[PDB]
Amino acid sequence: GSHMKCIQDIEPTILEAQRGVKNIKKQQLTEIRSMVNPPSGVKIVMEAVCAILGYQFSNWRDIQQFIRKDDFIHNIVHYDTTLHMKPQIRKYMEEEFLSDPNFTYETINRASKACGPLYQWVNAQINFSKCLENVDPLRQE
Repeated sequence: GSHMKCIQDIEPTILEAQRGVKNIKKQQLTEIRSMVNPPSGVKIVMEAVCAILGYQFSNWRDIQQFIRKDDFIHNIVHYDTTLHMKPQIRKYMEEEFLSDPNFTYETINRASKACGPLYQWVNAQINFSKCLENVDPLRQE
């Protein structure tokens, strides 16, 4: 435990990420889904999001049809911290998907005002898992 912070008061980036996510208007998502060629940041964020939601997708067009829904952000804010999915996918994401320097608060933000809160959201879940893993049985100090 590097920090004395946990899911309790964990960096507000979690709640702040969900608040912004829902604060995204359909127009903000419409332009993103209309973007024929997304800049390094929009696509990457979309891919990571799908993995967290337990969904598999790696096609700009495939994802576009997802964000098109006006409730694409609602499901992102209703995400249940607890689930039977495979949360161990976080490491799989790190590999190179997260290595890319385009996966930052700067590049992502500049990618889309609606995508800015996304990068934070995906980065928020990863932060939570930190405490969840610590409290999780097995491998305890």
